[PDB]
Amino acid sequence: QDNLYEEIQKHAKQYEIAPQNAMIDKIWKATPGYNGRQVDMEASYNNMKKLKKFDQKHLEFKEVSPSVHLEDLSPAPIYRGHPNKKMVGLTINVAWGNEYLPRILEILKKHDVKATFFLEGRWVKENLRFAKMIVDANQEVGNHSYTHPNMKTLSSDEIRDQLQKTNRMIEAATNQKVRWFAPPSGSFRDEVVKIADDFQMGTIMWTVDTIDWKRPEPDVLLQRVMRKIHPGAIVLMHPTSSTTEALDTMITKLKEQGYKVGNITELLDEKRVDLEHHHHH
Repeated sequence: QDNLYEEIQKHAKQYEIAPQNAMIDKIWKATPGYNGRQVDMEASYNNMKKLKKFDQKHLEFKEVSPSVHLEDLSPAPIYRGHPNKKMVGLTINVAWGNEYLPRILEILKKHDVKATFFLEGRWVKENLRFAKMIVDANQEVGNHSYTHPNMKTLSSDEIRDQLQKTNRMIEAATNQKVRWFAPPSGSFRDEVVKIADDFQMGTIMWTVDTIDWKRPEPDVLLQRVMRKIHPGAIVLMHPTSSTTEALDTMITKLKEQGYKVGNITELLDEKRVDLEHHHHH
């Protein structure tokens, strides 16, 4: 019948995925785009030719960019990654819990997984070595306001002062550009999002709250996450005993379900996840 090259061609459409555009969902608000894919004929053929057999697991792909991107959207909060992207983002809000940071960092290293550490500005000032420890562990940091106020009720001047003082503290302590801002208690209004945007920060919310600050049993926390997780989920945690005791198993179970796990920058990237197959742009 058909040679191997023709067999790959005949399966190409089956594995094609169109790119998906960024948009502001009526419920979920600002959602990134996500790359599509098409079969890379050369790499796929090279992967199969010595085996002389078509095997979909050996397909490789070229990626296709969407036309509308996250940065094209009007300012709006981000609750989630793209709902077709088989990845979960981890976020850790830091205004206390120093004693749990080293173990959390070790667990993340063990899994080669990143999390976005949203740092309160006053905490950074008072704990410069722990802020450095996070970035020294190759993790990214974000802005968590200066004093943990309810930002929805603050004046525009106070919002700006909270965000700017925190960025100046984080940038001096870590030498990292701040891309992301997490509102204290998830409390915000449009003006908060707009001022954060004026400082070139996206406003990050979540889709899965561990409620770890109530000190739940680790298995209760784990089951809560697994009941609620979905492609593109953003998980909210803090440096607590509950999170520290559950995180290793949590990441293992997320990977066993087929998810990649990473930080906000990685989650919101348009690049496709490499799970059963390898994609390249």
